[PDB]
Amino acid sequence: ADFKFEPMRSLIYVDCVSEDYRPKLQRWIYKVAIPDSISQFEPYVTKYAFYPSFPIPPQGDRFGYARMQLTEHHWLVSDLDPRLEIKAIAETFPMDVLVWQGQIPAAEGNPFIFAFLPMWWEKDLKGKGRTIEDGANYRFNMTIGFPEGVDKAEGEKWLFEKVVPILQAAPECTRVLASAVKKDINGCVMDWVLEIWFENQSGWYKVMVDDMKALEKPSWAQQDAFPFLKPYHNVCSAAVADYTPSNNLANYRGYITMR
Amino acid sequence: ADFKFEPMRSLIYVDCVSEDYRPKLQRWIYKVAIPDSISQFEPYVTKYAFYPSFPIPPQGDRFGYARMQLTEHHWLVSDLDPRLEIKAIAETFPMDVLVWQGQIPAAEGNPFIFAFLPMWWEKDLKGKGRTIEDGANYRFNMTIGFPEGVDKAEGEKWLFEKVVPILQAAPECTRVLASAVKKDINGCVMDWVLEIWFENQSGWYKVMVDDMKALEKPSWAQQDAFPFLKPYHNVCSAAVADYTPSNNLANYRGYITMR
Amino acid sequence: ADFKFEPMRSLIYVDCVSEDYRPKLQRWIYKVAIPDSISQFEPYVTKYAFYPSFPIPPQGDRFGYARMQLTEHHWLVSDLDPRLEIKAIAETFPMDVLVWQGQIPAAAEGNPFIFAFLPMWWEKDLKGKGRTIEDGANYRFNMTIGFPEGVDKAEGEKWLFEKVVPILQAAPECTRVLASAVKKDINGCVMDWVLEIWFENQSGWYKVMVDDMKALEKPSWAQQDAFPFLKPYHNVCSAAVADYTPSNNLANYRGYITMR
Amino acid sequence: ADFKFEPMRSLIYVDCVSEDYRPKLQRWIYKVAIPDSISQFEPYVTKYAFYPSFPIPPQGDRFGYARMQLTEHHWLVSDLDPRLEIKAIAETFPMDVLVWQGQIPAAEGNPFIFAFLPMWWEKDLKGKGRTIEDGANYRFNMTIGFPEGVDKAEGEKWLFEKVVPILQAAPECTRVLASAVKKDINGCVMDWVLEIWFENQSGWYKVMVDDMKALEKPSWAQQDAFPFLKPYHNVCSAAVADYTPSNNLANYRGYITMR
Amino acid sequence: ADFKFEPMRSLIYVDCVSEDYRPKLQRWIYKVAIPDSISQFEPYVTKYAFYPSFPIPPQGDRFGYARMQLTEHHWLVSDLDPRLEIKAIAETFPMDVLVWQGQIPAAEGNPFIFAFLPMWWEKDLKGKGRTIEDGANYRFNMTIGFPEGVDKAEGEKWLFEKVVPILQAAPECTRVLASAVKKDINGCVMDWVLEIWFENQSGWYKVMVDDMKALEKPSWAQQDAFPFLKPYHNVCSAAVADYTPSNNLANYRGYITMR
Amino acid sequence: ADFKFEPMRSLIYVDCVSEDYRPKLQRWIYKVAIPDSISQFEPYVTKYAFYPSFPIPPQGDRFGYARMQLTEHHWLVSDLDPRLEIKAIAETFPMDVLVWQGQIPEGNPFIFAFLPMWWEKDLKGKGRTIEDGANYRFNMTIGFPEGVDKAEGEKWLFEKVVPILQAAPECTRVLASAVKKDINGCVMDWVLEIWFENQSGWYKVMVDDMKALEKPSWAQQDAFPFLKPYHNVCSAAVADYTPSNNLANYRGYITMR
Ligand SMILES: O=C1c2c(O)cc(O)cc2O[C@H](c2ccc(O)c(O)c2)[C@H]1O
Ligand SMILES: O=C1c2c(O)cc(O)cc2O[C@H](c2ccc(O)c(O)c2)[C@H]1O
Ligand SMILES: O=C1c2c(O)cc(O)cc2O[C@H](c2ccc(O)c(O)c2)[C@H]1O
Ligand SMILES: O=C1c2c(O)cc(O)cc2O[C@H](c2ccc(O)c(O)c2)[C@H]1O
Ligand SMILES: O=C1c2c(O)cc(O)cc2O[C@H](c2ccc(O)c(O)c2)[C@H]1O
Ligand SMILES: O=C1c2c(O)cc(O)cc2O[C@H](c2ccc(O)c(O)c2)[C@H]1O
Ligand SMILES: O=C1c2c(O)cc(O)cc2O[C@H](c2ccc(O)c(O)c2)[C@H]1O
Ligand SMILES: O=C1c2c(O)cc(O)cc2O[C@H](c2ccc(O)c(O)c2)[C@H]1O
Ligand SMILES: O=C1c2c(O)cc(O)cc2O[C@H](c2ccc(O)c(O)c2)[C@H]1O
Ligand SMILES: O=C1c2c(O)cc(O)cc2O[C@H](c2ccc(O)c(O)c2)[C@H]1O
Ligand SMILES: O=C1c2c(O)cc(O)cc2O[C@H](c2ccc(O)c(O)c2)[C@H]1O
Ligand SMILES: O=C1c2c(O)cc(O)cc2O[C@H](c2ccc(O)c(O)c2)[C@H]1O
Ligand SMILES: [Cl-]
Ligand SMILES: [Cl-]
Ligand SMILES: [Cl-]
Ligand SMILES: [Cl-]
Ligand SMILES: [Cl-]
Ligand SMILES: [Cl-]
Ligand SMILES: [Cl-]
Ligand SMILES: [Cl-]
Ligand SMILES: [Cl-]
Ligand SMILES: [Cl-]
Ligand SMILES: [Cl-]
Ligand SMILES: [Cl-]
Ligand SMILES: [Cl-]
Ligand SMILES: [Cl-]
Ligand SMILES: [Cl-]
Ligand SMILES: [Cl-]
Ligand SMILES: [Cl-]
Ligand SMILES: [Cl-]
Ligand SMILES: [K+]
Repeated sequence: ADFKFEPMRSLIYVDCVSEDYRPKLQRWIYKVAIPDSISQFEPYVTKYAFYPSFPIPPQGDRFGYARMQLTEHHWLVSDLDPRLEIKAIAETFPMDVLVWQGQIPAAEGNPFIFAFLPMWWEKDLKGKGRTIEDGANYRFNMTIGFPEGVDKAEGEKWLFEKVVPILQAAPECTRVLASAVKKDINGCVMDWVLEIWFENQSGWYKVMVDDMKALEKPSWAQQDAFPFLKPYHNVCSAAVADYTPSNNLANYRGYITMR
Repeated sequence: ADFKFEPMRSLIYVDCVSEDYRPKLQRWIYKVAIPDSISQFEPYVTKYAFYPSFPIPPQGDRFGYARMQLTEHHWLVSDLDPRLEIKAIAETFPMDVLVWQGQIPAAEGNPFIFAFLPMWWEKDLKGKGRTIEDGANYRFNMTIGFPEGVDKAEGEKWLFEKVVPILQAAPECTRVLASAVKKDINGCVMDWVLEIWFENQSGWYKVMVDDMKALEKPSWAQQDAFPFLKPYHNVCSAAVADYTPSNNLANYRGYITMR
Repeated sequence: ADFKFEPMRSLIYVDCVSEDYRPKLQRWIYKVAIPDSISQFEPYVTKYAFYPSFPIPPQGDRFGYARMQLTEHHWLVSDLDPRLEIKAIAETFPMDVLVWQGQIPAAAEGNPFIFAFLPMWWEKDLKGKGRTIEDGANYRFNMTIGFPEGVDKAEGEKWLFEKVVPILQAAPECTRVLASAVKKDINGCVMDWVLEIWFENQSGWYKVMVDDMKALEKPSWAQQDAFPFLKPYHNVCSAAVADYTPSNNLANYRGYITMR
Repeated sequence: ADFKFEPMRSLIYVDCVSEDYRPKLQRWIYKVAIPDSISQFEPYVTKYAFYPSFPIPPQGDRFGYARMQLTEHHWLVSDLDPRLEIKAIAETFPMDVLVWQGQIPAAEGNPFIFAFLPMWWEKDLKGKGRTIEDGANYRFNMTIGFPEGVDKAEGEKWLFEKVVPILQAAPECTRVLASAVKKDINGCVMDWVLEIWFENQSGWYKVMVDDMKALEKPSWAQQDAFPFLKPYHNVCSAAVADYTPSNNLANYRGYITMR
Repeated sequence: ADFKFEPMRSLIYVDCVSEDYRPKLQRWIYKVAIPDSISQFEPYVTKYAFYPSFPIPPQGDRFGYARMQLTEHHWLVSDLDPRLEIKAIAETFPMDVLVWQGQIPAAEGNPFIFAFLPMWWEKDLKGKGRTIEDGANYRFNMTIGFPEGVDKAEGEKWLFEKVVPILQAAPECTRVLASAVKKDINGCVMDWVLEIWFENQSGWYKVMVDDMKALEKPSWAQQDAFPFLKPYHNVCSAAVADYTPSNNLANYRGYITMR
Repeated sequence: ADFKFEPMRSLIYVDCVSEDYRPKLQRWIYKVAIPDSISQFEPYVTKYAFYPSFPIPPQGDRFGYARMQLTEHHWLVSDLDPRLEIKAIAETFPMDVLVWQGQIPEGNPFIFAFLPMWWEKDLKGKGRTIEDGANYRFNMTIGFPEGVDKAEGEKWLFEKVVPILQAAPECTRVLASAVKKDINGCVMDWVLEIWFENQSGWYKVMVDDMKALEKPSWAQQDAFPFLKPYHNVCSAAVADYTPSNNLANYRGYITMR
């Protein structure tokens, strides 16, 4: 019988690998994914939302920048409980979506990154007490997973002892938050999620490219420059606004077409 | 102090024993039951909905067909916890409602069937992977309880080894789902709930009447024909659509009268 | 340029000619019709609603009883203005729907699409003025009628109000009587009158609309032996509905969410 | 046939003549009036709202201060068109409500003031360009009607040439707005509606009592002090906030009771 | 990792120490507090609501009468879990609010009373089975905490064996409910919350002042008359209606200004 | 007294002249503009919506491509009636917004076009439903330069430009309405919506197929659309659906966690 109370926030990194796909992918998301999703998890998900990503910044490609959006669930139970595999109605999820997101080509293909977190950030490392009145945030959400055969403790150490200090040093960076990915849920390859706030694109660039040149290149690096990880495979990211109109449990009133 | 996290889906089988009662019963449900209900359980029920039943099919009477609707709650806690018996405001629930539903007459009445289930089906026995795009479903929801002094294991065996195979054999039947009733909650007499999908009434009839003639009549049978159980006492049912507008936690905006 | 302020209530009489069609028709209505409709007229329709019909009563067939629902719009402008024919996105409205509703017979003769325009308020209040909702639940029998070809409209009117209505007023089982004249100038609808006639329940309806109405003289233009003396689904349609619907679509619709 | 496009804002001044009545009156308003109202005018009213009145200030009684609320409609057509007298369902409006509001006593009662206006203010006389960011407003809405046999032109002149200048002189007064009442609609006795903003009660008092002592007492005065008009008969008023949660066409989800 | 399922109803007693503050405080609550709050706890709070308090009755000051409102949350988890201290965006909560509520004097200064309860009343002591149809309720919600060095068991005994019987004796009192405050959550000084229903203000007065004169004055009393406790410090209260339009999770559509 | 029933659809072409401005402009729109707007016109506007623009396509700059969104109102009355100038509460609309949109730095006009609520001309793709697939909806407005006969401009548009659209299978729809110049003296004359399947289709037709066009004598640039970007032409490409249907959807400026 028993089901465990397991309150979590999940993030899905939705890419769009080509502008010609964007209409079609966006359609599927707002016309199909939403109702199909709510139809299943309404009773045990307290918040379902999409945060469309800002235009990819210079060198965003190197950070596995998701060119469509972040998809964000708040669960009361583990969606990976085997018992939850059974659904009266199943979702309509064509191959094409995987093409559009870049999981498949038509190029090598790219994993589907679905990270589970506690509902609250584990580490507040810069900008505690910042209110919304303090101004609009360029919120750079980035997840990372250390390559195979790299001790996780060492990766952690690198992240917090070498990377974060650079963020703290930069006045252009207004906030730093981190949570450890719950690997015990769906075997997601990622280890950490961070959100790193700037004022704008230029701030992001200055810090995440230029300030990060100062970093020692680690021996396990999969690219020459920070983040030293394979785009879309061991790192994904998006820059998003403070607010989304796509708070789907409250806001969705059907797929009403423009006139 | 402590309250157990106990996520469940419940079903109430609401009959209407006479067309002359229908206006009055429907009024009570939508004018009174909804606000009275929400007023009590809003904070610990994630979904409250009514699925009005399709017109009773031929020989539906023999299946304890609920001629008004299904009432459907999703609980986060056991509503039968004794501590939940205390309410500031109590509901308005007159005798007349029980007359209308057939719990009372005006020479014997019919029990109130209130079945608690896990939030997800335990057994998927036909039609896995069916999406909503596959077409409109005549969803025949049926619950059953084996008569007194009938070994539950034998009843189970009969159901899955004799009844279900007939459902699987019939191309007219698109889906079969089952959960065991949680008897430990409110001593509901029912043992199983199934949902059995057809394309329409004629499909339902063909299978649930005609194909079921082939069944051996068991020694505990309370009627000659399948389902071999006492209508409204050891079997209730309803046929409903895939969709209801009465998703009460989202949709209810008062008892607005037509003009 | 100019567009006329033309506030109206319309009614569409949606039949379902067979129980095997009901799932499919209902699907189309709630999954497709709603979004397609709102997508077009949201800015100039103040209220869009469906009132599902109660189970067809005995001899309801003779009154063109719509076995699915009433569809109800409140317009700010005439939807039949020619300029409103142009739509960026068009609706998905397959033949099959017409089969299901009974406009087409599929593969004798089908049944017209009855789409009646009215003023937003009833023109005639003939019984039960001042009745509140506290007075109890209503079996609301909405019925529209059109007098056959070559029947003087004035005479039809006279018959309706001087012969039919008095029977309704005589019956204690009948709690309310309302009528409006159909706006024929809008979409050439064949109907002339819409009435709503309230009872307590089905039995009341039957007693009055069948039994009390036997007393009526059969008029010379009658298209059937018994009241309403008009061709089912062609010169008369009807539905019995509740006081309340959850399908108030402009407020309530949150997508086609499926049961679990 | 034809119906005139007649876009108007109306105000009803709802008093509560005794604290013992307040529960009962408030109940009727939110439990009964709202649904009954929407049930009638949903299709031709674009906004229906209640603005509960702040606690009656010192000497508010002399201004016909409505101790319950303002009721506010936005019409597309004249509700006094005779054709609109016909309604399928009628409202439940007991005598008691009139007692509670003070239309009836137990030694003389008070008229029901229902004033129709254009949807936009006709005169902006102080504080043009004030935004909501400029701070919270004590919004003193007051309507007045000159006694019988008082030339309307003279009344107008008095109002704008003697009264208003005092408002403009007072720094405590942040805003002044006025519209002429549409007398042609429902024969309302009132001639003008003004809204006069302060920072708070004390500001209101300073200006509307103390500064107004300087006013010449006119020969038609029905009381010694400004506003020189018979409370609740030739003057009503309320002080309200910038925002109400009772925006009934959007917000109402039934009469849900506290737990 | 693990987070405890901890379903609770909390109450905050919001005072307004001066009518000149009321506009400003009300503004902050509805313009700022709501969005700031929802922005944080939407996923783990099932109901967030304000119940504005009726006008302070005679001698209400002696009961720590909250002159603005009750603030009411329903939690799924303890908000005092240390891990919940971390928020991406923090709330805007100026000093001024504390002045307005009376926590600071800008007069002696008064604690912020934030009481956690089970979601259901622990004791039903009068009026069980009362429905909303039985009439409108003057709901007097009162919380109390016994002064320092007063045995809690004795306080309890006094409350239930001496105070409550007076409530039961009075036909003017329609309902009595009580829950023990969860002291283990946020060290709230209060021990009990009761709701005590009347028909109106006069009923309240008759019982809570006049009938309560009959009470023996205990040796620990901090004032001469019942409730024998220090206003706003060891007792707070409010009288509220059965219904509020400020059911914020459902109803809030922005801070829309009147016209 | 009397107010004229004047049902109209308006479009505002909201640019964002720099990515560094985008956070700030977007904030103002969703945090401030919405409530300020609804607070004023709720009773006489039936639909208020934002359609965020797709990423600017190649050579979009030449079409006055609005890099933030389209803003879309449906009015029951003329918002330019002088009597509607009076508001209890006024909007917060700082200079900075005009900088961000590009009205202020040469500087670019504020394009606010009023239309009938229904398209006047349906020139390709009549009867297309939403089931026919997702649309790249290229909304473009144009105004002929000063001293250019309007009749000739019209003729050019419908007899030379549109036929190229009709010829292209990549173009699924063509719609046009004449701008109501009598309302707010908007400089634009026409609004068209022109549908494609995607960006590449748009480009193929609106750049490559349009090379075939004779360059008119009044042209303000060498290539189609032959009009001054952001001044005599603005445009946006948008989706069939927006979540920002503000009268229904807005529940406050709730921040991500
Ligand atoms: O929005 C969603 C979404 C999406 O936007 C893009 C995508 O590529 C996959 C998706 O899948 C999400 C999902 C997660 C967990 C579930 O259990 C589920 O049924 C659906 C869905 O909600
Ligand atoms: O959780 C999952 C999921 C889901 O629950 C719901 C849903 O609507 C889509 C989904 O899509 C995920 C997926 C698809 C393709 C892949 O290649 C892959 O690795 C993962 C799957 O894992
Ligand atoms: O709280 C309750 C309730 C309610 O809140 C609202 C309402 O509209 C009906 C109700 O009735 C429920 C009920 C449960 C079991 C029974 O056997 C029964 O007869 C009634 C009761 O639990
Ligand atoms: O809709 C409802 C309902 C109904 O439709 C019909 C009916 O006969 C009883 C009902 O009672 C339901 C209920 C069950 C358990 C509870 O604990 C409760 O509070 C309410 C109520 O929700
Ligand atoms: O716009 C329309 C429309 C729509 O948008 C959506 C929808 O689901 C059905 C519809 O049906 C209407 C209709 C079609 C054909 C007729 O012959 C007729 O009288 C009415 C049509 O006008
Ligand atoms: O619900 C609706 C409906 C329906 O249920 C059944 C049906 O057979 C036709 C319908 O058509 C309605 C409609 C009428 C006029 C229009 O101009 C329009 O756009 C749509 C639609 O709204
Ligand atoms: O339709 C109306 C109405 C209503 O629909 C609902 C309701 O709750 C109250 C109402 O009261 C209004 C009214 C106006 C003037 C009066 O003098 C009076 O007694 C009542 C009336 O216009
Ligand atoms: O809120 C309302 C209201 C009220 O609060 C108090 C009151 O004393 C009368 C009222 O009557 C309003 C109303 C006015 C004109 C109408 O035509 C109508 O139908 C209703 C109603 O809406
Ligand atoms: O409405 C609210 C509120 C209020 O009205 C008045 C007040 O003086 C403080 C407040 O604070 C409440 C709150 C409690 C716990 C939290 O964790 C939180 O984030 C917010 C807030 O919801
Ligand atoms: O969690 C809390 C909280 C919060 O999260 C958000 C918010 O907007 C207000 C809040 O108010 C509470 C508070 C404020 C000041 C105090 O002096 C005090 O004792 C308590 C605090 O408990
Ligand atoms: O009321 C108005 C308004 C508003 O309420 C809210 C808002 O966010 C912007 C606004 O802007 C409108 C406007 C401003 C400047 C212009 O140059 C122009 O053409 C239009 C103004 O009319
Ligand atoms: O959202 C809107 C909007 C906008 O998004 C961007 C912008 O640059 C100006 C704007 O102004 C719109 C508006 C136009 C005319 C009015 O009279 C009014 O009150 C408001 C407003 O609604
Ligand atoms: Cl700001
Ligand atoms: Cl590299
Ligand atoms: Cl009873
Ligand atoms: Cl389909
Ligand atoms: Cl038995
Ligand atoms: Cl057994
Ligand atoms: Cl039998
Ligand atoms: Cl009743
Ligand atoms: Cl016959
Ligand atoms: Cl709405
Ligand atoms: Cl402020
Ligand atoms: Cl007089
Ligand atoms: Cl006097
Ligand atoms: Cl501060
Ligand atoms: Cl009552
Ligand atoms: Cl103490
Ligand atoms: Cl004392
Ligand atoms: Cl909601
Ligand atoms: K480096």
